[PDB]
Amino acid sequence: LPDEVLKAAVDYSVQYIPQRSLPDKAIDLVDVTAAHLAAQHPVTDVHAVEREIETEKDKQEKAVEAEDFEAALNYKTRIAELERKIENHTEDMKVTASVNDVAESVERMTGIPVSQMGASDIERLKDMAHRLQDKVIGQD
Amino acid sequence: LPDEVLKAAVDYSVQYIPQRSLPDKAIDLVDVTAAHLAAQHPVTDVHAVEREIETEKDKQEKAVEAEDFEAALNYKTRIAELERKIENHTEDMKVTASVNDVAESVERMTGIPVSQMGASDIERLKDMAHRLQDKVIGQD
Repeated sequence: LPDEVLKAAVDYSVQYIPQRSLPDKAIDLVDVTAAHLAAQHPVTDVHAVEREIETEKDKQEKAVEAEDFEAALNYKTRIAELERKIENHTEDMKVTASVNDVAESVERMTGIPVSQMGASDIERLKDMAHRLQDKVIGQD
Repeated sequence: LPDEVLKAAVDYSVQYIPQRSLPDKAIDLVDVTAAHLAAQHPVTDVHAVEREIETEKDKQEKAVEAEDFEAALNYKTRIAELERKIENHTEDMKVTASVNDVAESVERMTGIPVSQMGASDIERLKDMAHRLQDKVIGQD
């Protein structure tokens, strides 16, 4: 969550939050951002290796009771590799929103068509009046 | 306890046992024979290796808890040799009386000077009379 995301979490959102709860709205945007970014990796089969380890460890415990330590060492050898495989899955699951994607979160869960924005402290002040009359039927 | 010892346990001993308990006297002679033959090997330090095994096994149990199975295998390797050393001590402790030594047991725990014997069913019948007069003072 770099600085431009933290700033965008309030500087972009303050325009569309009439609530007293704004100071904690930045949490909701990064929370829902991670929730939507988490749609990329909900299906990593980390447990496919863990279930293999629990099997190989269960054999290891039996190789030990039989005092078969060539077999027991071979299993500790494989599991160590298997454990390193699981821990390395984290590196394939970096969660990185663009600040534009964080700004788009403001529309996704609000339904307010504002993806065109913006640095819009002044832009809305002057253009929303013109934006209105484009849809008005009557006096200007 | 070969056949000549079993025969000697009664055939030699019947001459000097006025007891009703003769049929089980052969047990006493082979029992005391082993007791006297056991004076050759009362000091084998079989436990000197067993105490080494209990140490190496105690390390082995710790090598296993640490999952150090190069060390654990090395200890199972040494103990196996150490266990074979103990079991092979039995072969250096064969217990073999001569039938003459079994016959000498009849004197050792009785105190009756008869090592010169013998096949003496008839020898005593004829010679004990002559053996007497050699120690007599008087008429023949």
